[PDB]
Amino acid sequence: MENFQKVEKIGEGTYGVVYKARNKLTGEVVALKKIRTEGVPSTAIREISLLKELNHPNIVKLLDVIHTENKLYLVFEFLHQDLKKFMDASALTGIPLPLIKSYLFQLLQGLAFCHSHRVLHRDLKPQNLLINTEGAIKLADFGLARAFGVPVRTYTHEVVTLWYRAPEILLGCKYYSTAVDIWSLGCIFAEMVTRRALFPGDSEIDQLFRIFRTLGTPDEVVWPGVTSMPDYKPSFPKWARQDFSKVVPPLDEDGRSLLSQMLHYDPNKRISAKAALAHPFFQDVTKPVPHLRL
Repeated sequence: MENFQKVEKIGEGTYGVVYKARNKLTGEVVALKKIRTEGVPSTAIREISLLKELNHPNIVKLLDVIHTENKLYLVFEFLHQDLKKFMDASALTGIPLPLIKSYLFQLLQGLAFCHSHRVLHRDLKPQNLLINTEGAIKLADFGLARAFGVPVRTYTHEVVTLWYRAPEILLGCKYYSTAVDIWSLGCIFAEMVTRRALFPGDSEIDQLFRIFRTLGTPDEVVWPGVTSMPDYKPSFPKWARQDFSKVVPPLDEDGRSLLSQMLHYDPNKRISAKAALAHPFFQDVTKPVPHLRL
């Protein structure tokens, strides 16, 4: 828009392009998402307007909502780096456990807050986890999937990330819960520890099978009702579960137990963000500052 001067493109997703920009008035630097026939549905406007009211230190604040020329622009507070880039930069030495623990603890506080308001992210990935020089980490794009809806692709010709998708979504459940975000965060937690994606599928079935090969093929014993799910197939191969000690070495037992509860198949057995915050793993949590090269 006229009140904003674009500085550089910092993102490309399903909702559209993201640019770092400067507010001609306030002089502030912000992240600007122009959002991707009709002209923006009323339901989307009210939903986003409500999300704008959510304030939490671990959630990227939605500063302004601009509906102009039948177009939609979202103005978010700006952070200089995302977790994806930070991990790539730390791929050689790895992120120190205390920092991993701090980030996980903060992310859970963010989810706990959002979940308490019945708001979910649904498409969590390292790319939408933003960090700053002070040691904070924030979740970006919470509530947008529901506000707008899940499209088929993007305009930059890209697709969402199946790597962090919960099994109930993959199996066709259409009324999934906040538990899907916990699953995604568990996948991200494992990635920070090992420096490699946990379940990097190349298709929906490969995603599901990679999960099955590691956690074992689910059945009625561990997940009641699983065989009645929309996309469940009796013909799925039956794989045995692996020990977490081989999945996320050298994470200690506290971390492994917490990870195990975040990766439970049954959404109703999967730990909530609120309960996770009380896990023994966080007994000695602190807030270290990262070595951030901007």
